[PDB]
Amino acid sequence: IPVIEPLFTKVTEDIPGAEGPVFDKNGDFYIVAPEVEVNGKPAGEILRIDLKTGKKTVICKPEVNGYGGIPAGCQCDRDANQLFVADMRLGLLVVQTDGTFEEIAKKDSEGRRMQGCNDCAFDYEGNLWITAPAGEVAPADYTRSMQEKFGSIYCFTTDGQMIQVDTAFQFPNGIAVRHMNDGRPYQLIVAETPTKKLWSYDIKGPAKIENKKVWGHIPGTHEGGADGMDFDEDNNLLVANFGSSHIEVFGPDGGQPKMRIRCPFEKPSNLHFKPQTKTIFVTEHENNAVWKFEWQRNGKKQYCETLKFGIF
Ligand SMILES: [Ca+2]
Ligand SMILES: [Ca+2]
Repeated sequence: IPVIEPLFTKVTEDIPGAEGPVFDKNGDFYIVAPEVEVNGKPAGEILRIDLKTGKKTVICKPEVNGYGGIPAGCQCDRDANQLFVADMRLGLLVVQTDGTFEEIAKKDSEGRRMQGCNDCAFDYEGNLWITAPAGEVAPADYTRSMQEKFGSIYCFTTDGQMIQVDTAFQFPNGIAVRHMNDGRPYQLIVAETPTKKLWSYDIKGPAKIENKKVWGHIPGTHEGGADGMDFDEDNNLLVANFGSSHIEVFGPDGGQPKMRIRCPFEKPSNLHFKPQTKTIFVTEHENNAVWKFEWQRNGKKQYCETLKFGIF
């Protein structure tokens, strides 16, 4: 498999478990530090990064009734400049730029307790597809599906329903939605980290997924596997292969990667394109840092980049 070696430039450092890279509607850059701890207890943070200086600013340190969060993945909303954050302890949160947040759900549409979330992806219809590799949210004792298959998938809809769309995953992780050229969502990709698999479903509608299939195979027998992911403008899927020193590039049809991107570190965690550019910001857990490198083309527009009132 051809491997390219682009130049990685340092963005910022010392962010415990640097994850969920995201750009808001103003182009501000955010990162989550899920692994920050205070006396052995979770105390995860959401930070704003000044891209010019590398200076970090913690805007939110989520806690619900004393239970600190483990914010791990982000998506920026379209109709309002707010971040939807997958939290390993708190579930789904919505964080404002002023640093205030709200817990979206303690239970799903079926009255079942909410599970801790890791990453999420907004489709062009505004529905949020979330991976929930953790067990029940706080106050429940923290558990994660790295060994046992109790990881679930959710779809937080436009009409506010938190629907569990699938279950029994061994650590569902990165997630992305594939759209038709006209903008219609039709395929969901779910990373199952330890099994070195990328799963796909046909999106038949809001919170409606069918035909579960092993879509792609992640290289290596190392500990880790597919973590964060994102599509480029040509619908190639870039996946951070945690523990492999690479980011895998899958073609529109999946299967085996058609190219690999060597990172000057072994643990790429997540990635995100800077709107309107070929720049990919990459988080990694070896040095707990953020880097950026130039990909071959622009990234696929995120939900926050689309227009509610666009004519075209
Ligand atoms: Ca992740
Ligand atoms: Ca991303």
